[PDB]
Amino acid sequence: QSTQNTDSQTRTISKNTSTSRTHTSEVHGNAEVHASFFDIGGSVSAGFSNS
Amino acid sequence: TQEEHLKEIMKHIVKIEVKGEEA
Repeated sequence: QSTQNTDSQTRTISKNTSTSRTHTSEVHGNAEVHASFFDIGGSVSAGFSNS
Repeated sequence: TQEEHLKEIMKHIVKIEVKGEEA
């Protein structure tokens, strides 16, 4: 029979770097109905966002 | 110019909306 004892100390020094590039499109919509005592309106909107 | 003044007060009666970005 045999017994083994072991100790281990590890020093790990690590580097990392990164880039990233995002390209974002977007198409918005809107409708609106306004009402008053005597004033009524309506509105339609649309939006085109690049990024 | 009374009609023009009334139109101006009607325009004031409201909001020029907001500028929102959803990017």
